[PDB]
Amino acid sequence: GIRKTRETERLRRQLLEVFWGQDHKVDFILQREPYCRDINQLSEALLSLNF
Amino acid sequence: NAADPEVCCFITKILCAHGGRMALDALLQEIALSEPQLCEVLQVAGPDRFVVLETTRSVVATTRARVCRRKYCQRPCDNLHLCKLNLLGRCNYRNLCKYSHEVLSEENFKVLKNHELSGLNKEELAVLLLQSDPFFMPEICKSYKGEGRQQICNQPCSRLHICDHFTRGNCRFPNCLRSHNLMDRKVLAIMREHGLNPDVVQNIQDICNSKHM
Ligand SMILES: [Zn+2]
Ligand SMILES: [Zn+2]
Ligand SMILES: [Zn+2]
Ligand SMILES: [Zn+2]
Ligand SMILES: [Zn+2]
Repeated sequence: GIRKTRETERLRRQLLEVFWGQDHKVDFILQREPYCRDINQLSEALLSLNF
Repeated sequence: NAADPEVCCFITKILCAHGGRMALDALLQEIALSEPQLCEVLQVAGPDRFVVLETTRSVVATTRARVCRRKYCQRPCDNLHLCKLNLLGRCNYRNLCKYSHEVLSEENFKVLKNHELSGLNKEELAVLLLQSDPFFMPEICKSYKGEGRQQICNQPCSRLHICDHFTRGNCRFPNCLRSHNLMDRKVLAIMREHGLNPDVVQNIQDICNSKHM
């Protein structure tokens, strides 16, 4: 269920490559869905934020 | 949409990633909202989440979420469960601590969802609780009665010569002689020895001044 440190970090680095310079937003999305392992669901959740 | 909980938690998150306080101008560089849009969110969320000061507008993050003070807690209990000493950079702890070191455990995640705070990491939550939860402050001197009286107390005194009600946000009495000033030289020394730097104490002071109104 809950992600491992290496899984979270791999997902973080991948999300940061797409959403450059959005470190706080990438982490905010990773903390809101800590069980999610899908890069595409995590990317669509980030894109839903109007800020 | 100034009332959205997602945008409020994201502001709390940025403020706590930068020490619990930021100038409005510096906060704007990190969130895609115009100045009036950000101002509307801060205003409608109010002083229970954001304390705004005209120092040059400055913003201090706060919360009503509290940590459980029980030495042994028997569930149910709807507070956060975490090691207090660990957050102050002073837990000696194989880990034989009887208090949770997993800041974002399943139990704590649920409490964070109730306070609309899911999205904060363990470092940002520590900064937030340190300036909002009075459980993180050092002990108050019980023999301290007020200013210009009793030679301070019976005693340097290792405890705070501050109003207890002021720190807990409930000093609703007009005849209070006890100090509400945390930026005093002696208070800062006691706060520092217990893990609270003067920037954190100034955040606490502003939050407590906000509760006093
Ligand atoms: Zn930042
Ligand atoms: Zn408890
Ligand atoms: Zn501990
Ligand atoms: Zn004393
Ligand atoms: Zn008082």
